[PDB]
Amino acid sequence: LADHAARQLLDFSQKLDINLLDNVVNCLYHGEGAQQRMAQEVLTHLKEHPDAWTRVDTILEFSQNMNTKYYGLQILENVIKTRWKILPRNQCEGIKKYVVGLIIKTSSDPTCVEKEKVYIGKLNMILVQILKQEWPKHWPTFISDIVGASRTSESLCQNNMVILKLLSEEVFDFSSGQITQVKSKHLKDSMCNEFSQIFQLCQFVMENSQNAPLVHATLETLLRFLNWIPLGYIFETKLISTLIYKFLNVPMFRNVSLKCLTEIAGVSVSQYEEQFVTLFTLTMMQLKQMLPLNTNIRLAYSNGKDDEQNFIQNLSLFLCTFLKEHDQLIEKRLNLRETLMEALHYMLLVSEVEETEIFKICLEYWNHLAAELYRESPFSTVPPRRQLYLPMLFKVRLLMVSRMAKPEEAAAVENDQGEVVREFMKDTDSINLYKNMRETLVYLTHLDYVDTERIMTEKLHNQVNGTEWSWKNLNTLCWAIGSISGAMHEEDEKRFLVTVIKDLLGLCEQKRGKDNKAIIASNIMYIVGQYPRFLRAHWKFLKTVVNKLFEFMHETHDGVQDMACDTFIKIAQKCRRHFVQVQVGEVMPFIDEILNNINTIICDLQPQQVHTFYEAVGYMIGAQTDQTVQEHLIEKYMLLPNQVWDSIIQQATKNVDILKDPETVKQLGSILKTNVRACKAVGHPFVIQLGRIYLDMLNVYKCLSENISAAIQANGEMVTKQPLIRSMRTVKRETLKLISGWVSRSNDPQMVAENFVPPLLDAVLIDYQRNVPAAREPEVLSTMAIIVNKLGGHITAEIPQIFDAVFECTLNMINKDFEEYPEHRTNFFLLLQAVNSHCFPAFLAIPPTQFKLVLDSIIWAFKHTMRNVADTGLQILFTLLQNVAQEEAAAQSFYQTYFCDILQHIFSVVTDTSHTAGLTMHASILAYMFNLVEEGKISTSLNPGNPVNNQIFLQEYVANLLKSAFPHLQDAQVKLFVTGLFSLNQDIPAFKEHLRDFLVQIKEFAGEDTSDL
Amino acid sequence: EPQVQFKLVLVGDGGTGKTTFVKRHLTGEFEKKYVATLGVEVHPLVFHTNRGPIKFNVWDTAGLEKFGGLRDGYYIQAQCAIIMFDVTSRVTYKNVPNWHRDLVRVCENIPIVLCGNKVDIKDRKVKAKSIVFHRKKNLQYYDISAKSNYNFEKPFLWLARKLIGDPNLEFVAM
Ligand SMILES: Nc1nc2c(ncn2[C@@H]2O[C@H](COP(=O)(O)OP(=O)(O)OP(=O)(O)O)[C@@H](O)[C@H]2O)c(=O)[nH]1
Ligand SMILES: [Mg+2]
Repeated sequence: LADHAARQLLDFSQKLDINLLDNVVNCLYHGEGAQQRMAQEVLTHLKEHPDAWTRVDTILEFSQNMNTKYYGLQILENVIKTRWKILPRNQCEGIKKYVVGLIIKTSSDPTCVEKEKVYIGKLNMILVQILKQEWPKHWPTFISDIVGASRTSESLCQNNMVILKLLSEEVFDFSSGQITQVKSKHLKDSMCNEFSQIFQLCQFVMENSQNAPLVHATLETLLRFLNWIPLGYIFETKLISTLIYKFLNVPMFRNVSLKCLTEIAGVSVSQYEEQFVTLFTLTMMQLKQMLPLNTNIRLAYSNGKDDEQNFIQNLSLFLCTFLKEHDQLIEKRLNLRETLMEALHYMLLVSEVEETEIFKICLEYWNHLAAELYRESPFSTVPPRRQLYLPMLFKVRLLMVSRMAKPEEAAAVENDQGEVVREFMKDTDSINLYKNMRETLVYLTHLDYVDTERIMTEKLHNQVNGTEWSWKNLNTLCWAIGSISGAMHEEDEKRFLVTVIKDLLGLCEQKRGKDNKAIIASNIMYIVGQYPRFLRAHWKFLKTVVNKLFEFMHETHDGVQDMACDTFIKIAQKCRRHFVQVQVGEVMPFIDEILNNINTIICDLQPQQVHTFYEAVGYMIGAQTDQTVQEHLIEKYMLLPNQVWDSIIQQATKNVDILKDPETVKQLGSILKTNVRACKAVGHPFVIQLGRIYLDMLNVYKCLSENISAAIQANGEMVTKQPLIRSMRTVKRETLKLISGWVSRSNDPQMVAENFVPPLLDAVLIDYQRNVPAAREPEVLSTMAIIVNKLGGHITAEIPQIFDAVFECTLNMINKDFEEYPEHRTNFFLLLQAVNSHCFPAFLAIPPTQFKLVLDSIIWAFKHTMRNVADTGLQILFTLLQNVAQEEAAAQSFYQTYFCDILQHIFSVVTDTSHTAGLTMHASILAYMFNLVEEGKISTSLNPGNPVNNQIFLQEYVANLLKSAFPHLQDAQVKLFVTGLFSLNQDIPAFKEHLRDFLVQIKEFAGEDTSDL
Repeated sequence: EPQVQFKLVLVGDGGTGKTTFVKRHLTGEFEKKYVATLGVEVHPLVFHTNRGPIKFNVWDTAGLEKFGGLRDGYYIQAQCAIIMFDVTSRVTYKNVPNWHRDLVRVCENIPIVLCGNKVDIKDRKVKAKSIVFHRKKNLQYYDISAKSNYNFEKPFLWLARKLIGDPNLEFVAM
């Protein structure tokens, strides 16, 4: 229990206290807090000790529990994995005989086979590790032996099946990053070479054994071989027929068999047409037995035990795999039509199961079928393939309409200041599900417009008569009705839309309650939102719609206001040109009417809703071609925010202290949000508005920044969580979003530079510098980043002043550890990357010592374990190397000063197991640098090995570096690896793999030998 | 309403968000820093459900190799598992079969959820149409965000349903 008591296990001069090892191991699985951590610490040190394996016998002989014993095994596995090649041959043979020994015994004990099967598993793994290290050369009779023992004894056979699965796995499935390419190849070839003997044993057991557990293991092992074995074994034996007749229809073998049949089904080859046909035919015949075609599979799944649910999943996998790969095979054969329709039947039934994962699998098939029929022909209301499917295509259309997923996904999210904002998710699983469903329904709609409309007409009628009425149902149908927008001809769709709208309006009438009207109107809004093309042709409808949306912005029933705003932005972008030209029958363009009435339209909206409203109008204003007109639109557009703004500025000149008033500050934040959304929609032209507020906005930013700093000086970051502080950070952040938002969208760089950049220095940059560390706004670094990427040349002259404000004081926050100020690390490197990409001369203008601080910080970035930081750092370094090379003048003194130094730092991160996500970039950087030397660097990398040519000097230096850091590496390993950095400098994938081989070798000890080939 | 407790093992490459996810469930805070978990930290998570309380002992394991500790040894006696990856890093999804391998070789028949974390981020690198590993391994898959609160409770809900044996279990507040 006391640390110094548990450390007793590490003495190695005393005999092992088995009782103590049991307590520690017990503390590991059952202890809490600090005592469990101590166990974890002691047991890790013990497992890693060079001499721990000596006591493994003791552990397995005297340990009372299986936990301890399993731990014993962990120690033995580590020794084989790390130091098998430096153990004396005599200890190896002893370990072999001890492990097969222990395997024979435990898998011969029936209690053991029942209860301690995890332990058995681990022993099997031990053996496999031995095989991975020396199987073919130092154990040539292994396979014959395993086969012979297997035919000698049933208990050996059962376990030996597990060993072979594990071996197959390790060699064919998990070899990358664990074993070198040459050894990996050797292992595969050696397994290919002896497979027939193994296959024969599996065939023998399958054809003759009456041992259920043994048969099951055999099938689990076959399932792993199917991944790699030559096709001959799969398709030119009786394997398929055996699986189907013998196993598929036996409950306890049903899942393994089907999974095997699925792997066979996925093979795509022209050679085995007949056997694919038989696989389908025969499988269908068995499925008709175990799962009659009139089963309710939805209920079966709902009610089924675990392996019934599995079974139905595997069935959708088998049918989906088989038909995606081989449907034409069944299509061409007339006497198989009924079996093909039966397979479609099953897919439809399995399609009813209420589990997303299964539905997705079925959907993958429906999507394939629809795609194929539409590739065959895309015309409506007859070509040959479509002909076969026409009896049931209505059922797929019906399935799509009935189960259509939600098309957009809105969430409530807290930001860094404690506001809950309404966001929409992008590219999620459930959104991708929607898109696949749309595509399926859209393809099937093109094949028959009438059928789709028929189905929709009917679902709608059953809303109206209350038969199928619910919020959920009506939603589904409306989602569906929206999904097929664009699939009909314009004439058909006009007629279609009109019917749909009339019928839903009728149902709005019929249904009473605010709740119901909100649901129905939301659906109507959604649908018309999805049909801009109709809105564009019928101005009178578009005007009614927009006005109706303006009415809805005053209904505070939950959801109505969001829907009106959401629909209004959809329509504003899709139809913007309609708001700015004078429509037929109209006095002014609609935008004028809208702008003159903003004050009444938004009077009841929530602030977030206001922001979305302004964005929508932004797009309309954006679409006005004439510049002088657009300016007057913007002036008027911004009028209400400008009033509150001006008023608050006036009070602020009067007394800086209202800038501490909760309400004033909320309001500034809300006004700035509006400016950001308006700029997002309007783009460059918003310059007129940005300019009006610029200097006042920077001055409030500066006061608030000082207030925040002072508050943190006085009462720390606890004061930071406070509400008022939060809403002041809002203002700073929106100020920065607004500057960066406009700049990004500007297209007059000379202007931005002379006009907007200069005032940032005293208000933002020097303000950041003077801010207390915990008060410095990380978004400052991101805004500069965005600014530098947009201006490039235009801002190169100002880098010196920017970095004097931010480069050093930031570095100092992030250079004590790798963890603190995460957003500062991320944004600071993005700024550096901007300067290095777009203003490279600024780096040349600075003195060597200053440039040294810059490289040091680049190097510091790619040593991060925050992958984003490290990846940007690696890209910066790559971009810098390429830049340096542009001018022969500085290039060669850069090489002379820094080349070798950079190499060492790259090597320290390539050879660390924590940085493997950087491999591609490590490879690119290393390959480029090695290639640079092997083609010519004028100045000697070593100042006085005047003789050694850079290439010879590099080979000796890098080799020496590596021998130094990894002393257990053999000379031939280092040489072969260094040579490869030159050979493979043209092939980054091969260079990449060369590094990965190296990482394998540095984690093990070899002795006076090598994997040659 | 008796107190059932389950050993839940949480595995995945480093930086995926294993620790951030547990901390948000434990305290409601979102940790922005990446502080690698050394070895394993076990954190009790109590959910209240419409059929009484359920406690998961989350064994939050280390994803970097250098900090692995006892690795697969932590998995002994686990009753369920979550495998995490980061949808902004292809390497993490590629290494998911490796986490799955080590896990089932120690606990063969346990409910396992696979989660793709960080779906809040705009530049998604592991596309939803790519994530298929769980199908043949009979796993649940949920797209999740420790930061946006997207599908935040879904992994525990599924495991709880599968462990209690009640498909209709729901989580309740207090
Ligand atoms: N954007 C975003 N970032 C996230 C999310 N979840 C976590 N992160 C961030 O990603 C990092 C994940 O860190 P950890 O949770 O410590 O990493 P881990 O997976 O536990 O890693 P190890 O303990 O090293 O195995 C942290 O910086 C988090 O702030 C998420 O949903 N979205
Ligand atoms: Mg962690």
